Parts: sequence; C-alpha cells; structure tokens
Amino acid sequence: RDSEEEVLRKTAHRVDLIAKYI
Amino acid sequence: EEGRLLPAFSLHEVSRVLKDFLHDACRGFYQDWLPDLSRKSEDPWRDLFLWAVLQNRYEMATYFWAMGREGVAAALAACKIIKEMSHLEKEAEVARTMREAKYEQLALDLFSECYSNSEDRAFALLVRRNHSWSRTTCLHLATEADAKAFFAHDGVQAFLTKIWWGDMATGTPILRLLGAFTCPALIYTNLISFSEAAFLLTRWRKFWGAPVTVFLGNVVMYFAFLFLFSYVLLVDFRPPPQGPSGSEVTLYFWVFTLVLEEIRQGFFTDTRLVKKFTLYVEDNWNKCDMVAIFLFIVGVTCRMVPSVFEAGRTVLAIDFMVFTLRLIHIFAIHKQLGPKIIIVERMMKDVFFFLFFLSVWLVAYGVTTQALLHPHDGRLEWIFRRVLYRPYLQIFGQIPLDEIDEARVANWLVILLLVTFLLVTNVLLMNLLIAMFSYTFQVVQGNADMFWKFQRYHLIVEYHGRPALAPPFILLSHLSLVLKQVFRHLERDLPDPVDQKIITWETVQKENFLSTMEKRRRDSEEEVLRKTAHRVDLIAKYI
Amino acid sequence: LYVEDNWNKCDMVAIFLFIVGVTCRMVPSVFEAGRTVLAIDFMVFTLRLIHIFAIHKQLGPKIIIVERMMKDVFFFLFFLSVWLVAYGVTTQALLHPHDGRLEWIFRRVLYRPYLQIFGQIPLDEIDEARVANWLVILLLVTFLLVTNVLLMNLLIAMFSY
Ligand SMILES: [Ca+2]
Ligand SMILES: [Ca+2]
Repeated sequence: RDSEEEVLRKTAHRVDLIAKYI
Repeated sequence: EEGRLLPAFSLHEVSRVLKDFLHDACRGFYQDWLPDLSRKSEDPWRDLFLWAVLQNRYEMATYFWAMGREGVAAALAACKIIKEMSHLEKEAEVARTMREAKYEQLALDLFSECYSNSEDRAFALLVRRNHSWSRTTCLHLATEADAKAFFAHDGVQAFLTKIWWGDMATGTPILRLLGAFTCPALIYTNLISFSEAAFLLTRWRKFWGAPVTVFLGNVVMYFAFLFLFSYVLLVDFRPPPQGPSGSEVTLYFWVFTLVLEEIRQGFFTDTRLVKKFTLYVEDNWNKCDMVAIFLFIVGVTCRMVPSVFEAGRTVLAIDFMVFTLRLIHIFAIHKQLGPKIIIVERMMKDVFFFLFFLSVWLVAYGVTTQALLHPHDGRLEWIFRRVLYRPYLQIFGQIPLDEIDEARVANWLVILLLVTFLLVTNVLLMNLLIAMFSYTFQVVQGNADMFWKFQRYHLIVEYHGRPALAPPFILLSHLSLVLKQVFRHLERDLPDPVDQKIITWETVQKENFLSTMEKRRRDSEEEVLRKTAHRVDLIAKYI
Repeated sequence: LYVEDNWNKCDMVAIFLFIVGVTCRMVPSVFEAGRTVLAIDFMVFTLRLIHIFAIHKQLGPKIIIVERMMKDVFFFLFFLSVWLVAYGVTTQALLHPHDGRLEWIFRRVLYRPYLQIFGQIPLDEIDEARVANWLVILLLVTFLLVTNVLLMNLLIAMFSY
C-alpha cells in the first residue's frame, strides 16, 4: 500500500477526478 | 538471592549490577542500605535514562537523553552497557536487536556538532571531569566501552596530536626535527615555533618534555642496545669460566634497567594489584617483552654452568630474534607503515590452515617415497632427517636426484605427485592469502585502519607516561621518583563558574543538532508526498 | 624551473658521472675504478632512455604506475633487512662460533640471503651431514611464506589501488 508508485497513482487519479468535477 | 547468603530485589541490587557493568564510572549510585524514599533524587533524567537503557527500550532512551545535561558522556556509557549485555542474553534472536543498539552514533553525532564551533571549547569538553558518572573522564569511558569508531573521529586525532607535540609547532619537517634533536644549540634559535638563564632553562624543559622527543630518544637508545648485544653475542661469547667480560656485565646491567623500566610501566601507572596485573596482561607487546626477559634470564645461567656452554649460547641467540621482533612495535606511529603491520597481523588463519595443508601432504608423500626408494631403514632419526630435508629442500631448488633416480645413483609417480603439489599449493596458497588479504585487507581498510588509529592512541598515552631518561638512564629517574614518594593534564578540571558556561553551551549545541535533524526530516521526499496526498484527499472530500 | 623536473636532475647526475670518470685517463693507478664509474654511467644513460616512452598511448600509463609505487622501496628494504640480518647473525652464531674476520663475516652474511632466494643453497657449509637444522628450516619456511604473501600481495593491492 505504501509503495511510492501506489501513492502517486492514487494521487493522480484523485486529481483527475477533481479536475473533471470542477 | 546471592546477597541473601511482588519481587524481592531493591535499589541495592540495581546499584550492584551497575557496579558490575561499570567499575569506576558509576559505583557510588544510591549510596545514601537504602535512602529515605521521601527524598527526590539529585538528578532524575540520568536515572530515567538508565532505567530505559536497561529494559532495552530505545525510542524512550533517546527521549530521556534529549533533555539530560552532560550527554556526550552518557551516550557512551550506554553503548558500553548494551554491548556488555550481549554475552548475557539467553535468546539469540533478541540478542541481535540489542546488538544493533548503535548508541555510539549519538556520541559521534553530538561530538561532531560541538567540534564544528569553538574547538578550543570542544577540547575542554573532551577531558573535563564528569560530575555525574562518579567523576571520570570521557576518554577513560571510551576505553572501557572499547568504542573504536569514536576514536576514529577527527577531533580525537587532532587532540591526540596536540598532546603528541608537547609545546611545539604542530607540523615541522622531519629533518628539521632531527636537526633540533641532535644539536642543542639549534634549539635556542627559532628553527620552529615554540609555544609559550631561567628563560633558557624553560626552553630546555619545553623541548625535552614534548613526547615525540622522548619517543625518538627511546628509539635511538634501543638501537644502541641492540647493537651492543649483537656485538657481545657475535665475538664476546666465550667459554663460561673465562667467557664473560666487562662488556657482558654492562649488557646485563642494561637488561636490569630495561626490566625495571618495564615493571614501572606495568605496575605504577588502578585500585587493586590484580586489576593492574590484568591491565598489564591485556596487551600483547608486554607479553612479548616478558618472554624476552625470561629468555634472557634463563640464558644468563650459561655463564655459571661450564658444560652447557653451547645450549645457553643458543638461547641467547634466540633472545636476539625475540628483540628483533620486539622492534616492530615502533613502526606504529608512521601513517604509511602501520596499516601494513595491521594487515599482516590480522591474517592469522594462514598459519593454522597452511600448516595442516602442508603437513598432511608432505608427511604422507615422504612416507610413500621412502617406502619406494629404500625399503630397509633401521634408524628413526635418519628417517626423520631425510623425510624432513626432502620437502624442506625440494621447494628451493635442492633436488638430490643422486639418491632418488636409479639412473643417477617409481619415478613417474613421484613426478606426477610433485606436479600436483607445485600446482595445488601454488594456486591454493597465494590465492587464498590474497583473496583474504583483499577482504582481510578490505576488512583492514575499515576496521583495522580504525585499529591503527586505536593503536596510535594507545602509543600516544604510553609515551606520555614515560619519563625523559632512556632505558639505561631510567635507573636515575625511577630512583628519584621513589625517593620523592618516600619523602612525601587530562585529569585537570575547571571551577564552578567556568565549567557551568561550558555545560550550558554544550546543551545549546545539542538542541541545535536535534532541531537540524528534525528539519532534515521535514524535507524528506516521502514526507512531502504524504502531506500532499493527505491534502488532496481532504480537498476531494470537501469539494 | 630547471631544478623542478626530475629528468633534468638525472641528466645532471649523468654528466657529473661522466666528467668525474673522464679523470681516469689522466691517472695511471686509478685505471680500474674510473672505468667502473664509466660502466655505471652507462647504466645511468640506459635509465635516461625511459623518458622517451612517454608519447605512446599504451606504454606511458605503465611507467606512471611503476613511478607512483614508491612505498615498496622503503617498506620492503626494512622488511627484508630486519629479518635477514637477524637470521644471518643467529645462523652464523650456530654454525661457526669462531669467526675473527669482519669482512669475511660480511661476505658470508651478505651472500647467504642474496643467494638462498635464487636456488643457491650451499648445504656443504650448513649441514653437518654435508660438510640446528630444523630451526633453520622452520625460519626459512616462515620467510618464504610471509615475504611471499606479503610482497606480491601488498604490491598488488596498492598496485590496483
Ligand atoms: Ca611497554
Ligand atoms: Ca631535457
């Protein structure tokens, strides 16, 4: 869960969702 | 339970076990068999730190150390205690974590920080008497802890060097030093900077008090003694009734002076005599010196007994070898030479392994070959001589085919076996020596290089304790010291005011160090990422 | 500037040797010694030749490597002498306790370690059966092991480094 890669991917996904919503 | 000769133990047992772990540093703890409980302890933080480090709880021990004064002394005794409680660990798995305590790292990290600013204060810190740990200096505590990595620090070496030159220029050409040493007139002039008829006497004392000068003097005197002994052994040796001479007497008196100096070095440098004797046994060089003087004493008996004229002489010859080996110790000081001696000393597997590897093949080969060549030999000693000489001589080009080759007085088998030997031992010896030498070397590149520094420190302290007079002249300094005692440096510490400022300054340094460590922790890429992710998640949930 | 370089100094030593040697033709009696000086001068010039090699891409780095390795001379001269002189003293003490010549003892004690390395072992003067043995064998084994591993190895670790 704490793989830097996993953190990055989750972050990117959330940013994209926030962007599409906003 | 042994002292008898909810749990039953009390603070008395804690004090006793702390004494068992550290003799001089912390013996007095909880003297006043217990004290009134109503009384608060004189210094709490140290007690809590000890309690933490005993129960083997790191991340609390660090915290207790943080808000405790006089820290660089603590974080070293703590390493001593944990490293000690390794042979006392019942379970191996646990024994590993505590063996990974690395408390010493705090000592190094703090010492570096304080060394960075105001070094003239750092040295004062390094050898100040310690108020809490039963008034012992940091260096003694490092010795007892056997923290080599601490000695490896640059500040330690700088301080050691400052002591090494007495009161003189730190750096001075070796040739300029030799010139200042050989001719006292050059001393009066300012060949090299000198730290600050009476003026001439003080300059003379400043020159002869510096350790390096005593070192060189002992060197040259030892050379002198070795040469006189060699001359006596070479030509003076003569039949016991009419064989010793005045020169032999002078040599014997010289040896008496040497052994007296060694006893002084061993015993009068240490509460009990057994303790000092153990300290003396500790080092190897002291033991070699003991073997040397024992050999000399037993050899001296030769002059007394006519018949044993030759054997005792041989003993003396061996004693010469012994002294020649003694000479090696001197080399430790030099930056280049030392590491080589460290490397060759570390490589001690070769003796055992190779003695086996050579013997198992040589003895069997000799038995088989002597079985082939001459099946009728009735002499055990002659067979011993032959079977010893053959492998001893075949390596160095001495191959007597006049006794092995029927055409020159089974051959091809002997040739095949000798080829197998000269190949497998060849590749096997130098190669193993060398892989291990590199690795042993490489091991030495780190750990034995640290030892070299360790060895340097030991030598420095040893020469500091010596008086100016040489081995043959010690007969006056030891006598004068004994007379003064019968008639009647590092240890020195400051006053309340002066010291307190130092303590406070060190405290501030420790605080700055910790704040810096925290700041560096703040900028970890991991920390930035985590904070970013948290903020994004919060923003997402809110939006 | 001229003193700076080493090769200039070697050239100076060479011409000094030649100048002093040329005096041989003048003095009849010193006919041989000056000739020997000239012989040494030849060695000097032969060493001078090495400088030339610097240009070549391959050769040069080898000369650089051998020149950088100057610890060996001092360390090994000590390491050989300390053992050789003591060994010779002890062995000559054992074999012949009555030697009255300093120069003869010098010749013997010099020749023995100089020749034992290269297969010249005159047992006719060391072995009573061929005119204390086992001690000499043990010491020679200890030497031929510790100097062997110690020399090439140290040369080589340092050579690599
Ligand atoms: Ca000693
Ligand atoms: Ca030129």
